[PDB]
Amino acid sequence: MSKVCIIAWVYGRVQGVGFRYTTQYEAKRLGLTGYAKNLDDGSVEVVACGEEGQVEKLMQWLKSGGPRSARVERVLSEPHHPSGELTDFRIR
Repeated sequence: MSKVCIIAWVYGRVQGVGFRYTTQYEAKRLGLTGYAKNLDDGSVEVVACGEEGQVEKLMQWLKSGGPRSARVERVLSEPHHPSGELTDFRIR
């Protein structure tokens, strides 16, 4: 037991601006997995495995709101324990 995946739901105007741009590059530095999907209510769901600390390095940008065009209204986080080990990071 080491791997600690987490699910982060981002509210406000996050979908459409292509928020999931640098997510790939950054993810490559950490070597984590997961995916960045979008809800049907205007929100964006981001998931990531590995050590919380390592994951948090790229999440700095999520909680920074890189694209000023976005309107990060709110964001909620929960524990994620998916079955098996994920291959690679991807998108919707």
